[PDB]
Amino acid sequence: TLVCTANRFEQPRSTVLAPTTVVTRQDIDRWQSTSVNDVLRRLPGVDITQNGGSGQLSSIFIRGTNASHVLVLIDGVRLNLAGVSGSADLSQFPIALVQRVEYIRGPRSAVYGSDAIGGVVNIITTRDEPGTEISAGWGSNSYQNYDVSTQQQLGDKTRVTLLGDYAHTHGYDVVAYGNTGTQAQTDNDGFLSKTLYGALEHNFTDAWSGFVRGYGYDNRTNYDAYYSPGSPLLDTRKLYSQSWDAGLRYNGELIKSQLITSYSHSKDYNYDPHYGRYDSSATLDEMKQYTVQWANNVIVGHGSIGAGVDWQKQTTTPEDGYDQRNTGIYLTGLQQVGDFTFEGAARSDDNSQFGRHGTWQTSAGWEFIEGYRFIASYGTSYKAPNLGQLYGFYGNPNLDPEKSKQWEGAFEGLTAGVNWRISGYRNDVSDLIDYDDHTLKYYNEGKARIKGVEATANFDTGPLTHTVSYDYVDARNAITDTPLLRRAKQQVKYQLDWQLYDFDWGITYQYLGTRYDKDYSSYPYQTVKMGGVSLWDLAVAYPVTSHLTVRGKIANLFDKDYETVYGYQTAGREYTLSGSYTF
Ligand code: CNC
Ligand SMILES: CCCCCCCCOCCOCCOCCOCCO
Ligand SMILES: CCCCCCCCOCCOCCOCCOCCO
Ligand SMILES: CCCCCCCCOCCOCCOCCOCCO
Ligand SMILES: CCCCCCCCOCCOCCOCCOCCO
Ligand SMILES: CCCCCCCCOCCOCCOCCOCCO
Ligand SMILES: CCCCCCCCOCCOCCOCCOCCO
Ligand SMILES: *SCC1=CC(C)(C)N(O)C1(C)C
Ligand SMILES: [Ca+2]
Ligand SMILES: [Ca+2]
Ligand SMILES: [Ca+2]
Repeated sequence: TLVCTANRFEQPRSTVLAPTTVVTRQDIDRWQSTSVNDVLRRLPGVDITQNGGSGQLSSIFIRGTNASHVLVLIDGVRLNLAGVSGSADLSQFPIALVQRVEYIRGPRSAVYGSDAIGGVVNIITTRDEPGTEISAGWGSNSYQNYDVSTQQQLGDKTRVTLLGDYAHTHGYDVVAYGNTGTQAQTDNDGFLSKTLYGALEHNFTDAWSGFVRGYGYDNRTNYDAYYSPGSPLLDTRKLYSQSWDAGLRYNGELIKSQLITSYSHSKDYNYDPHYGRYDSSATLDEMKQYTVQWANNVIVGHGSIGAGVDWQKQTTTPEDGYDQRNTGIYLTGLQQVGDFTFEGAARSDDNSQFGRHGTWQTSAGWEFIEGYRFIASYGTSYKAPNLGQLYGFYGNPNLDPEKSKQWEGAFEGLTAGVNWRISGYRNDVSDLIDYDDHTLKYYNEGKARIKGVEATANFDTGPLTHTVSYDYVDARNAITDTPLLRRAKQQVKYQLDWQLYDFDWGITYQYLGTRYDKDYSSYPYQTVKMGGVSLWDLAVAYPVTSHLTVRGKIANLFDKDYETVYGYQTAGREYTLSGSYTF
């Protein structure tokens, strides 16, 4: 199966030495995932925490690295984060738009620049699947979904794609114990999300193609906050975002090329709805992001070489700060010689605040017996300082990037019908941007050491398909040697799939290991141990006719009460019932 996230161009997965996962739309439909979080949580090396349930902030820790230490791409282009903190909030990205996820673990700054430390998550929005679908669902806590979608030819050489989605839930009380001020707020904390999307693809020739693509979503999230009597309670968020992409591609026999241009704008309010949103006490974060990427790649020898140039501008609304520019130039290559595979990338970034930083990576693999291979890898990567850190209340505008070195060694194989891989990796992160008590100022100074193991396998027993991973992550502050907070030390993930009669069943197990968080209810904030838990889901689909599929899910089958952030209640048992008429 193909990926194009490792070097921006289509290559076979067996050719990508770094561990790699691909989720298709078929997978997402079977899982009946109603968020990206639920898709992602299921994959190797991914640890998701949430401050609530649907629509509330979630963070991703890939292989023990900080939330901001993952690169999240939407069709190849950095996800627009308005915030001034460094981390994506995937709660907000509508699942309705996800047609494929390519997820590559290990460093990749040497291709994409900043953030690609633990790995890269590329969420792709383009499906090739003609016809038109209507779909819907209902479920627990007044969850309700509606969706219409069409892909149709507009004559020779042109495709229009349109989609509209409404999702809605009333949720449950997230509680937010310790974060709630003088009182608690017992309300249900719900989520409303509406998406619209349209694209056009065109073939000028068999080799040349162009595209124009735009989409937007308008999201409201209730949450719970610090209450102080007679004082505004900011406990509602309205996030608006839009993205527009145009591009041109050449797909020659040997030569491949792409020029992609992009514009994102997000507006992100937070407010007390009693006299609010447009009122002093309401907060507003806003960013516009422009991107221009040109890449080339040519087949040579037994493998390939490519190069690109990458440009990005981020402007934010109201010194000092407000406008940032980055330019990167990189090289990639790949070669197969006998039973050996060699792979590499190197990049030089030039950023308007820190200037120049270079990164590089290299992998070798050896197929020492047919179907069995050893792989060694090394790579450096980096994260740019955020606007809060640079220009905030505690700002230091002369910050340098956070730096990572990673090493990784893997055995993969095919044995008795079972495809399996096991990897050990070490990731030394340094120059971490820390607040410094004695100087009231951020500074590059912290260190972290992550030591991890990833084990995967998939096989079939009869009509049953098994897909299983185990993650070990020892993430620590390397100076003090204490565990980093909010990261599960071990996870076990298991999906069991089968078809009997025309019923398509899916069972999902996950163990979430021991994790540590701060209790915010009493100052000085104590670190506490969260115990760890098993969770099950059960999913059914049935093709009622050739046009109509109907589906049911029970998420968290045993009604298991747990938290991934101390004090924030998770879902409990939920039912979902949905349908799709295709035609
Ligand atoms: C400390 C903190 C927290 N924050 Co702030 C607060 N007040 N926050 C901050 C600070 C983070 C910077 C820092 N690291 O010191 C600070 C002051 C910048 C901040 C800012 C904001 N925060 C905000 C809010 C509303 C919230 N924050 C919490 C996440 C609320 C947290 C409540 C809680 N979780 O207990 C919180 C108390 C602790 C997070 C933590 O300890 N992480 C530990 C770390 C190891 O885990 P982590 O997953 O990597 O956490 C990261 C994120 O929390 C990110 N971040 C923090 N807040 C947000 C909010 C958003 C929307 C996003 C995308 C990211 C963040 O920074 C953290 C570390 O880098 C929140 C859940 C508190 C609550 N229960 O009301 C709430 C989000 C509610 C929701 N589900 O939408 C702001 C919107 C405040 C405002 N109205 O302007 C604002 C938005 C930031 C953005 N980037 O968009
Ligand atoms: C053939 C020139 C293009 C190489 C691009 C990647 C450079 C990254 O540095 C790799 C250093 O690795 C040691 C040399 O042997 C393995 C590298 O693999 C080269 C990719 O074909
Ligand atoms: C395209 C290939 C890129 C390969 C880069 C690998 C080598 C990079 O050099 C080492 C990294 O650090 C740079 C400085 O090295 C010497 C430092 O010693 C003196 C410091 O006081
Ligand atoms: C065709 C594009 C070439 C891009 C190659 C980028 C090389 C990336 O750097 C690798 C090593 O980075 C660390 C050392 O760099 C510091 C700069 O040194 C120059 C001053 O002595
Ligand atoms: C890193 C894990 C160590 C891998 C050890 C495997 C080394 C030998 O590989 C397997 C050799 O194949 C034997 C399996 O049986 C052959 C089946 O042939 C049936 C058709 O006649
Ligand atoms: C080459 C296969 C890699 C998988 C090794 C798993 C078995 C581990 O046994 C050795 C003991 O490991 C010590 C601590 O484990 C975490 C270390 O991870 C590697 C980073 O240095
Ligand atoms: C897995 C270790 C032994 C050799 C590889 C077997 C292939 C792995 O596939 C199964 C992976 O799923 C479960 C593995 O659990 C054991 C991993 O423990 C190693 C911890 O250091
Ligand atoms: S996989 C790389 C990729 C994603 C998407 C944005 C759909 N693209 O146009 C490319 C092929 C660059
Ligand atoms: Ca309603
Ligand atoms: Ca509430
Ligand atoms: Ca609330």
